[PDB]
Amino acid sequence: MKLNVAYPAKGTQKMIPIDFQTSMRLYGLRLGAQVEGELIGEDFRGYVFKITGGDDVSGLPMKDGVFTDKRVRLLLKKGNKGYRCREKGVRKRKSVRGCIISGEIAVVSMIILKEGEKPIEGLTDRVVECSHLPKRASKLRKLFNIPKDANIVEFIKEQIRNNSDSEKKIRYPRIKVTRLITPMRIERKRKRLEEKEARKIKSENERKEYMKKYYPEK
Amino acid sequence: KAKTYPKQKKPHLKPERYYKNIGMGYNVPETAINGTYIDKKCPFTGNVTIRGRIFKGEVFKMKQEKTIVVVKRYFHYNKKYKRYERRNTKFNVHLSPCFFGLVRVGDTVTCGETRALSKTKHFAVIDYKQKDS
Amino acid sequence: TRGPRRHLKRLNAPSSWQLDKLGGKYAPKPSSGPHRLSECIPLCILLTRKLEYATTTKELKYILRKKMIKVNGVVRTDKDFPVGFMDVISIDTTNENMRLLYSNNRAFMLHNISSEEATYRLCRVSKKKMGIGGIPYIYTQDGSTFRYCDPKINVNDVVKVNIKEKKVVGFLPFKSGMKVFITKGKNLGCIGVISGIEKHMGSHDIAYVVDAKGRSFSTRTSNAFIIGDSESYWISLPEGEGIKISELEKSNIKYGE
Amino acid sequence: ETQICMMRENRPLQRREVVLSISHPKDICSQISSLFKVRKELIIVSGCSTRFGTHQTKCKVRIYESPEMLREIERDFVVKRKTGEEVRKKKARRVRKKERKEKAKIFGTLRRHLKKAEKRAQK
RNA sequence: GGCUCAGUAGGACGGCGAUAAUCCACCCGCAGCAGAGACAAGGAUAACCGCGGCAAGCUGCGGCUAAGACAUGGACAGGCUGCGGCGCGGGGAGGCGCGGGCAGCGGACAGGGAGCGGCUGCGGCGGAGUUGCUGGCCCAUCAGCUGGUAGGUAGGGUAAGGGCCUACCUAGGCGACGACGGGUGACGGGGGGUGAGAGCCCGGAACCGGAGAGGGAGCCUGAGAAACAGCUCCCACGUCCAAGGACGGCAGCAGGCGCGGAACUUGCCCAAUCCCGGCGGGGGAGGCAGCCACAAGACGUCGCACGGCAAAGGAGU
Ligand SMILES: [Mg+2]
Ligand SMILES: [Mg+2]
Ligand SMILES: [Mg+2]
Ligand SMILES: [Mg+2]
Ligand SMILES: [Mg+2]
Repeated sequence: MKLNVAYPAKGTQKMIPIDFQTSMRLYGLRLGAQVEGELIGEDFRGYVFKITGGDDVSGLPMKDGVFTDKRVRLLLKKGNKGYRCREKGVRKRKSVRGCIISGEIAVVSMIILKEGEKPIEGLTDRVVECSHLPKRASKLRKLFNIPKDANIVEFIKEQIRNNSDSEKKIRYPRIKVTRLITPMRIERKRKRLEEKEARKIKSENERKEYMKKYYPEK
Repeated sequence: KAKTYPKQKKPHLKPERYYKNIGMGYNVPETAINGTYIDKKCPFTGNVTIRGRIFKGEVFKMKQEKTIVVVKRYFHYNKKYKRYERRNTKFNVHLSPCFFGLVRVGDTVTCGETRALSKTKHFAVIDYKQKDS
Repeated sequence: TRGPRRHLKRLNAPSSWQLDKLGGKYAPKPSSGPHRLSECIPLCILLTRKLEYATTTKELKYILRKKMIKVNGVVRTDKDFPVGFMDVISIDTTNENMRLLYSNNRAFMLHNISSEEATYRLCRVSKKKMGIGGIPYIYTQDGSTFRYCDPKINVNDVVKVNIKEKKVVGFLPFKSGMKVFITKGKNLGCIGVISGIEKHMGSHDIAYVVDAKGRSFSTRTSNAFIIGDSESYWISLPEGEGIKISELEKSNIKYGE
Repeated sequence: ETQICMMRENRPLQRREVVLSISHPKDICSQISSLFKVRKELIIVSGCSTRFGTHQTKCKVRIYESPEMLREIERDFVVKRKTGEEVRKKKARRVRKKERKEKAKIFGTLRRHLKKAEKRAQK
């Protein structure tokens, strides 16, 4: 049984092929349980894991919150763990596994919560980057401490050339910005506002003209 | 007696009793205007409207208090033989209490298409003519 | 079957469209716009069968892409847009303004009108209903709606509405002695003066009409479209002028009386 | 001997639709160009229609005003008749069906799907 | 759309109506869309970056990240319900529309530098559900049938009237003017055949309506399905497996087998006819060709160029 272990704060992840006698120490545990690395091996002393998911030698997922170790057939909607719903409102009956670990499980997914004493070269030494910087302007201005006046996509390309080390070729990352006050936004609101009052006086004009033409005394 | 307190519609526009004119060039009976009955299925003092076919038939059965069986006898022409056939259909017709005692077995009764009042009741007695008259 | 019918067979198409039997299996199903399907024709029939601007749908797509078609003063870049009776098709290329109208052969015909007659159209009212806040807005048979009209405008009246202005500029009532156009029926596409109105409480008011020639016929008032009062016609009349000459009159012109 | 039956002007489609009856008792578009001030490329004849006995072929030919409106408005096969553009390949109908039907079952990008496929094929 | 006609003898269909007993997407015409810090909107997730499980079908873990997705903000109106209640309009007929009331709820724009797009309501259009009257096969060696059956009251339920359902109560309801039951190698109709006609017979088959997707039942999503080239399960057949599991519904198009007397090519293409999509796309709908003396009609006793064709072939020189 392998051990798919990831580090969230480091973004690194590798498989740890533990031996058979380690696997029997992990039986009866469930998802969300936190195991100390002393249970796994001496090479993981001081670590704290958290079991997130698992898989099967038949390929099934290990569904969270079933509380069996056996293969169970469950009827899943969209967004339910263990079913990738393709068409709208289509429910299927998928086979999953309950959260309890047993001998049937091929791989156990877990994350590092607390870093142990000795480093793991794939997992502790490396740092793997966050794959995407935000699109929202409020999320970008807090991340780079951007001036409120300044152009956002300009201000980052300022910063890349500043902290570049004589690089003749610099490719930039994917920078698109959403949810920002722009002159197209302000022009649309003021136009919609002035038309709302223009409709009100025009409708009130046609009520007066109707009350003048066809009800002239009142 | 009654399961609910007997209540009529609020008369819009004897001004203490609700009664409407059903239209189609008909009249409200004075037993409906000056009456105390609270039949909700009545065409005049109740919650039904008359729309669709208005036919005239003869009362076949006056049993089973509020409904009556009205037979409409008609002729159907067989084109091969070039003769007619005497046919009929019986209708379960709602008889309002404004016609109680007025309508008896044999009278020619004009019935108007209401809602589906019961399972088999789609007509209500809107007027009548006595057999002796 | 059951649901919104997306297709339309060629034989099931209205015969006023004058589509042939052997043209294909399907006919263009109109979009569900302003006129009813029994009283409308699509744009795509007029631009290939009547005006023959496009012989192909590829040509027809180009004409509606470049937005040269404009009906009732709106561009209407839809292939299956239902144009109906009294609607004005105005194309700025060719400067051709036409009003859709019926013929004596019980078919739709595009009648060439002036540039000044294209500025308005006639609409028969459907109902008259007070809106929220007391706005008395009436509704026409072609799905248009106008507010703050004359209070004398009641049902079955035709109103002269401006095209370039959304208001109603002219009112024509439904009395006896009015020039009427027969929209649906056996006498479809006949122009006559209303002789009598029979009311028939409950259903189906009947209008009695004699034409200009003197031939008398009876129709439902729902099939009666007023086009003028006693002195004047509010629209131009098409070719043939709604006379509906008899079959013996067609016989007598070929061989003498 | 050529004679024009009817001459009609399609102003929205920037062309002239004319019907000609050509007769040969006992190549076509050349002398038609030697009637009006038009190039040979501006000449598109829809179809040649002939009665059985007489040598009187009827041609319905179009008179465009620009080569660009011609290749835009007219159908793609008739410009293959004049010049043989073949601007869109559109490989074959049976190839395009299988090419699209394979793409339909692929969730995600093709590169994630082909990588996971050969990674399992490598094992 | 296409296919098919098993079921269906009235849940159909046709004709004439009704919906004042009802719901609604596209589209069209109108009115409108909360100042809230507002030069403004919050947390996510897929894609993706990695790491995987698994024979296959399929699926997990981690990391980030969008909106016309999902929220927040903010109520002038429409709306709902109860009570009150005069009128003005429409309609054959009214608290149907609208104005005027008191309450309890509730409720429409924080979008974009290729055209705009959202949402609420009224009116259409396009649909749809119910429904009334009526007509249409055979058998009397089928003569009595009926218990939610017929009605009442009341509630429930529904988009909606209703024994539709329930509670209580009446004893009704239909029948030789043929009920009820049975049969049908019965989808109905527009129609077709045949006869001078009256008739008789047929309607699988172009169009319209219905019904079905191996037999069923249940449902999700959606405006609309009790959908089936959606799901869930059962049954009957069939397939793959590494034996843990995974699948199949040609009464779509060709094609195969079987059945029988009895019925064509696993051809080409969106060119025409049209449909879906907000356009470039897709369409075995559909067309073209091939097969067949199956039918209608016309006419006798071999190869270029031309011509047309999406392309080819045929017609025509
Ligand atoms: Mg994930
Ligand atoms: Mg995650
Ligand atoms: Mg059968
Ligand atoms: Mg049939
Ligand atoms: Mg059919």
